Amino acid sequence: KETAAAKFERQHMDSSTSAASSSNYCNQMMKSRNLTKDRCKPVNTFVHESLADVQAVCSQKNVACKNGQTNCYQSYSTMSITDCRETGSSKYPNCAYKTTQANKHIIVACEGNPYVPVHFDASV
DNA sequence: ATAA
Repeated sequence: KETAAAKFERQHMDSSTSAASSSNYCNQMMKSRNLTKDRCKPVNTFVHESLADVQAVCSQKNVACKNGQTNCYQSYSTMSITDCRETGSSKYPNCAYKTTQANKHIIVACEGNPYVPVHFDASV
């Protein structure tokens, strides 16, 4: 089956670049990662760090997830991230997204052994 | 509207 760990890597990691290239970064990346297969996923964030640097967050600041669950962690440092949100003019199948590149703390939720990010929760 |  697809593991939550691998699903986090496919939807939120993009190590190759240190930042979002074009305003169109999100329209290609969201389609190539398949987040527009059945519905356009309205918000999604891509982290531009090493798998090792993002994984490591699971051993840092324990904080509450946005929904009340105790298993979220935030990076001590700020990380390169591209937030992607679908615009008012987006209409499946041709999902349109707005690309924002920012450097800030990510908050991820973690599970398992190894204790890996499993969900992207917020940045701050 | 970002995890099952």
